[PDB]
Amino acid sequence: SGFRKMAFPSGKVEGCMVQVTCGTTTLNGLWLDDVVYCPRHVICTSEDMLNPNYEDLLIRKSNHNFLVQAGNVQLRVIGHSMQNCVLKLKVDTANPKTPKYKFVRIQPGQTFSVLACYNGSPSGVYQCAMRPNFTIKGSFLNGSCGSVGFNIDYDCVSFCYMHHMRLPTGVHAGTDLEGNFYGPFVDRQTAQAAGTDTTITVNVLAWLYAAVINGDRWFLNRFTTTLNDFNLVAMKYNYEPLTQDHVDILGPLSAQTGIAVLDMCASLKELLQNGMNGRTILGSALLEDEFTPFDVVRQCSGVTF
Amino acid sequence: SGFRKMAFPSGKVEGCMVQVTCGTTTLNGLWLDDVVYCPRHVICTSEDMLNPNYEDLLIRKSNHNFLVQAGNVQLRVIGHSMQNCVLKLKVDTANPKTPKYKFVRIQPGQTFSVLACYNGSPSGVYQCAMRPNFTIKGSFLNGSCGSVGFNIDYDCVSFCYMHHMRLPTGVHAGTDLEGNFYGPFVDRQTAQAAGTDTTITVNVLAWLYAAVINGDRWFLNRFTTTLNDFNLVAMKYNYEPLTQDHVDILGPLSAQTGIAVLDMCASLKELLQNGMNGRTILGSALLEDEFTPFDVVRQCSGVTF
Ligand SMILES: *[C@H](O)[C@H](C[C@@H]1CCNC1=O)NC(=O)[C@H](CC(C)C)NC(=O)OCc1ccccc1
Ligand SMILES: *[C@H](O)[C@H](C[C@@H]1CCNC1=O)NC(=O)[C@H](CC(C)C)NC(=O)OCc1ccccc1
Repeated sequence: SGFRKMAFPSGKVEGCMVQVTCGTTTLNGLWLDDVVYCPRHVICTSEDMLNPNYEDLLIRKSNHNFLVQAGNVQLRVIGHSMQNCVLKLKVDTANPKTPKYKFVRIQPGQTFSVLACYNGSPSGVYQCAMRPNFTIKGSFLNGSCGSVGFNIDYDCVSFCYMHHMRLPTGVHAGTDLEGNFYGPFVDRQTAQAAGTDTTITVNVLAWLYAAVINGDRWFLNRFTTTLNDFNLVAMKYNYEPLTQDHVDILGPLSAQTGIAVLDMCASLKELLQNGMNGRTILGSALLEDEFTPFDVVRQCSGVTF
Repeated sequence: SGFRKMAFPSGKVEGCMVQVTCGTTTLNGLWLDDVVYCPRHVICTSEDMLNPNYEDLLIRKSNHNFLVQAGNVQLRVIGHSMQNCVLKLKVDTANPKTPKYKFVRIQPGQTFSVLACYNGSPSGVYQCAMRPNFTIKGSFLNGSCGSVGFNIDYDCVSFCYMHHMRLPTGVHAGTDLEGNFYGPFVDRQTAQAAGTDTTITVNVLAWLYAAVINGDRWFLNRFTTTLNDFNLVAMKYNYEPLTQDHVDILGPLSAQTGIAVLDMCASLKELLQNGMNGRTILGSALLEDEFTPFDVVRQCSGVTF
């Protein structure tokens, strides 16, 4: 009963968050073993962030110019390197709280939990989808940079995101933990924008399933459709073209509800062409695309860690 | 930038979650010092839960009939008592992870984070409002009972909720940590229902402020109103009557936006009488009442712990 946007528990990552200061610039860092990971723009003055030469800017920096603080304890920096748009600081101490972990580049459409941090302290936790245009719709204020997104598979933390910037639209962009941006973004204060965002069709269908399961069904019709004719309608609404692989992935939900995917696709086409007429689904007056098929299964199968 | 429903970080509470088995019934418990707290219906067979005599049912139970497990470690139960609808098990070990904590009965309209647990393992974290009818709209499956809701004030965990039941509507009911239900609910499988829910007006206004701040303003009109005439309209829409105290509480937001509360009330009346015409606010096609004025300030003032 109930379907909520749910974040993973944040304890494991909470113990990996530190504060990194370089001059006047303070942001957050991720401490795993004897390496702290942070956005490289920590080394920029306010002037620099219009058109920085990070190679040249780091050349003038030494280990002692990096102030890293865990709680009130200061870590000694004993080496530094730049990997893409992230800085790896080698420290004298390995994090005793280092969890089992992995670094994963995540695919668009996929979800993760974000631990929003300021001054190396956890502020709060929310779940996000990597949007098709490689932006995320988060809540990040200044000081949030170096906050990370993650998944937990039983015991293993899979870090997929580190925060670097907001775009004029008020959306957010960042890197994987190897410092490669998701999307065509660069760490400079220039005119930057993301493409057209698409609705993640596979994720909307899954959310429709979650509804049936929770007892919302008004939207169910008496018709079916064909993938191709469904997508003709998808095109016009900026919904992602649905594939056979998608249909396979929804198979578990289809099975547990006894609703064929293409019957649900017919339901969806009606909502796109007819709206929800003031009616709501799982208490949303719009269609939600930020729930993965798996997110739904887990939440409707009570999976823990 | 961005406004998201945000849960507190769950690390501190994660270390207080245990599994409690009594016969065939397993649910979660909260371990603080040498006391584990759990719902008393753990002592019920499936037959018992239609009309249980908890006094009589506990009389037949001994300390050794309670299996409490932290991780894989079993705790020895050395005493038991029933306080309202919660059981306090005294154990041989005090939780070494016991955080600074408090037990608070929360007021309707107020929010908290829930750590959803199964078999004493954290599954995930979400934020909830205590609704005026003293229900919550959560995601709880069987095994979730003994999961708790909490706030964190810097260092102090303020536990306000423990989960016991779902109602036919698919909403949820539970107790404070002294075992007193919120609302007129009882722990039996009987026909039970909550009253009419009201929209938490103060919280909707705050969310409107959060929007302005994030750049959504279409809804702003060229008029004002009076508390009394606003509420005449509130009445009809099952919105909570707004008070002067409410207006005082929104004062900080009013000030930072330069929008008087009563001008915003005029905006609100138009949306109630005219709808949002397919338009959205902070990407919601409806009005959100599950954000406290404070929740907004914190999220728009980047407060941590
Ligand atoms: C790092 O914490 C900060 C977070 C931004 C600040 C406002 N909301 C956020 O998410 N990011 C930056 O300062 C970033 C630094 C560049 C050198 C990558 N600049 C940026 O995000 O530009 C957009 C911006 C808009 C409004 C205020 C500040 C920055
Ligand atoms: C405790 O984990 C369980 C959680 C319920 C089960 C389904 N969704 C939930 O939140 N609560 C109970 O089992 C509770 C026990 C009574 C003796 C208090 N019974 C209950 O919630 O009745 C309603 C119900 C509806 C549908 C399935 C199961 C129970």
